[PDB]
Amino acid sequence: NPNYCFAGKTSSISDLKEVPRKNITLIRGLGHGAFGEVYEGQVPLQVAVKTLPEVCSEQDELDFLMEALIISKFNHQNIVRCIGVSLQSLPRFILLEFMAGGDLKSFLRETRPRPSQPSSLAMLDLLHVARDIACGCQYLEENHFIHRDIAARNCLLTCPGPGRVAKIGDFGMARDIYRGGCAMLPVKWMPPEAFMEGIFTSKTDTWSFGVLLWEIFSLGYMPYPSKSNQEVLEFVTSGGRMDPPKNCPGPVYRIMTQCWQHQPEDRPNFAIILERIEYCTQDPDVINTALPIEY
Ligand SMILES: C[C@H]1Oc2cc(cnc2N)-c2c(nn(C)c2C#N)CN(C)C(=O)c2ccc(F)cc21
Repeated sequence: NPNYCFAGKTSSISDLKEVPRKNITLIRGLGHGAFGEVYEGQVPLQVAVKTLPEVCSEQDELDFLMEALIISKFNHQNIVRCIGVSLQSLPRFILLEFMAGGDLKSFLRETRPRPSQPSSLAMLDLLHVARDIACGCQYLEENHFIHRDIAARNCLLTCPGPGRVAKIGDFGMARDIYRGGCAMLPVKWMPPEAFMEGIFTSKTDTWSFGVLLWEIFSLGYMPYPSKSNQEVLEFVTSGGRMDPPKNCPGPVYRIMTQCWQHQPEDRPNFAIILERIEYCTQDPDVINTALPIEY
């Protein structure tokens, strides 16, 4: 059975916390992917249940196992907790911290300020989400883990309302690479050396975080609007970068453009990104900036 190494320790399937199946109740579907369903569950501990299809390959099984190992080994407030697993019964379960706010992309789109609720969100809310995820990314960086797929679709929120905390909630790409196709690669989140050379470092995630920042401050738009993957690949390789999201303060856009420096050595590490995000939250002219209310 497969092993996983993180920090200075090596772990095994036998290390995962197995929860007896009889203690687990499924409540409702949470919007299931195209491979594996996700449910709200109870163990009365509230959890999210990620399932493995009983109709799957040998590699599917091992991928599912690896994901559990990866998430169970992290210990940070901005990475979702793994409650445990139920692997000895079928279909197999991974039990995660329940994040009632859902994924970040849907949240941003669903919670955009509107004529009905014109103050659903403010600039400081967006800066706090970005700070939360940057804090998770800094943890990964200082522990030498490369996520490879930092994007709003892979972040979750503890709740819809003001006290929300954002966390990285999916590690499927890092799992795939740890051991597929061109049209499935998230090229719109990738730096040139990543999609040209297949070189990944912590500065890979820095670039992707810049794109996440744009997703956040655009309130859930798809990156490079109207551009296809190949067009973006050629655009970015030639020095092209996204314009500021609508109403985006200059100090915030400046963080994005630094994350997108062509040379990875010219891009900030996450300690520096965090310092700059914090300076934005202190600037009244940033946080007093009104977000666009779409009619
Ligand atoms: C594995 C899954 O985890 C959770 C999903 C949810 C809550 N808590 C956890 N742990 C969730 C979602 N939507 N809604 C309405 C809820 C609720 N309540 C998002 N979703 C369907 C996903 O598949 C998904 C997407 C991204 C990601 F990073 C992890 C996940």
